[PDB]
Amino acid sequence: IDKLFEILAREMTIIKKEKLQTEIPSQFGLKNSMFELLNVYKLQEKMNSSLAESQKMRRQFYSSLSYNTTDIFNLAEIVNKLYKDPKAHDTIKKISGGIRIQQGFEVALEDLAINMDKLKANDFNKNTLEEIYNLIVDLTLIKKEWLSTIETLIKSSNATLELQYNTEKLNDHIEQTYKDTMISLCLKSEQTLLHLDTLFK
Repeated sequence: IDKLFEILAREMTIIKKEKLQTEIPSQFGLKNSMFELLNVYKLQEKMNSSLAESQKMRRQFYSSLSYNTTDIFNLAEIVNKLYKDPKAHDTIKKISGGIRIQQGFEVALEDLAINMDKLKANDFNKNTLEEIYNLIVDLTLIKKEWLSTIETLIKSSNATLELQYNTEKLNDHIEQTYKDTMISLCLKSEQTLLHLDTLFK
């Protein structure tokens, strides 16, 4: 149960730091790429608008990559190459479940702190407190894996002049090597929440 507190203090501060960061107006290369492709709803604008709910939704993508601006630049570079080719627009969709992932992590954590008082009770089931911590970690872990994957991608997508140049193949590369991984990671994230969300109630 202290691990849980260590966790909350640890990630919830890391996010304070992340929120203070200002976006650069350019939205990191991604204004007219990822954030024009995608349409945030409720009740609908593009993800690049002034509209509040989207500016939050841009942060969450940045925070997915722990706001390492270099990575976000280096991913834009790639996304920008993929956005010329409709054939590879679905790859661009998979790359932005980093957002969905993150939202759930903020939400799980928002509730953790809330419900933290209830599972403090010496009375609360120890064989379920365990279930919860396990999920909690798994969330925090997926997060890691994701950033990990994004970087790894960035390395192999610029490993050869041909993979910097030919979009047809760049995308193949990514579909081949990472799309599944980004799919499943996006799923694991839902479903851990949903399970967790149950557990809180």
